[PDB]
Formats: sequence, C-alpha cells, structure tokens
Amino acid sequence: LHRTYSQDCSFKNSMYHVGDYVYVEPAEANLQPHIVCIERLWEDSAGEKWLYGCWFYRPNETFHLATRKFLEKEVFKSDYYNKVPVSKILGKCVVMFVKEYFKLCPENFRDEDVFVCESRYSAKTKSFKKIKLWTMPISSVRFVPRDVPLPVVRVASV
Repeated sequence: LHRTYSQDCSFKNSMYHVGDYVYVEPAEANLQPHIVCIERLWEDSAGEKWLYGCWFYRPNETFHLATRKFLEKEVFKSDYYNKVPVSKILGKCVVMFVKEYFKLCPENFRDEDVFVCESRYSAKTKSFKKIKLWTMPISSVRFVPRDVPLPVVRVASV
C-alpha cells in the first residue's frame, strides 16, 4: 500500500489541507462527530484518500470531576492519533489556542464550528494538563480581530 503524501487533498467538491480541523463520522448512529486535526494526507495504491492526525475531545468525552469548569466550546488535545478515510469527513471546523480565541476569530466559519483549547487530556490516566505552548500544523485559515471579544465563560457540565 505505497502512499503518496500531500499538503492537500480533494474530495468531491471539497479541498482539505494539512492544518485544517475536520468533523469525522463516528461509529454510532447517535454519536457526536469527532474533531481531528489533519496532520498528514495521502492517497494509497488502492486509490483511497486518507488523513491522519490528533483527536480533540469534547468535555462530555472525558472522565472529569463534576466540579471541573469548562469554557464554552472547549475541547481537549488528546494523546490519541489515528488515520481516517477522507470519505468520512463531515465538514471543517477550527480549534483555537486559548490565548487567541477570545480576541481573534477565523474568517468564513460559523461560531458554532470554532472551539477553544487550553489543556490536553489523557484517556490513559483520566487527567488534564494546561498546554504551555501551541504546537500544531500551520493552518491556511485566516484570522481577524473579533468586533467585540467573546466573554470568558467557565462553568461546570454535570
């Protein structure tokens, strides 16, 4: 299965790039699509197009104390990396580092598809840790100053 890697990948009417975030179809009729950062793309010798990257967990996808507070739209950088066929992408989204999320917003994305990341999460130890520096592929999305900054809302889930 010789693979030809690329910085971008076309599928139907869509074009995907390394550094994009995408929603990926889960293995359950009623289950939220997963957020994955595209870190590599390829076409294999069978003609199938694939992405590989890091999974981002929503709060309800973590084991957490009932009292833990979450930002609105918060997601967690997991230690889970896997490949997915490009045919399973349901759409694009954006995850922003906590330091820029409140001041900047991505051009051409609905607010519901923009998430904020402050911490990583490990399923192995069921624990969180604040991220010191944001290390992800450079994305092609364009960020502009928000007209008015978003409020900082941290509340528990339960």
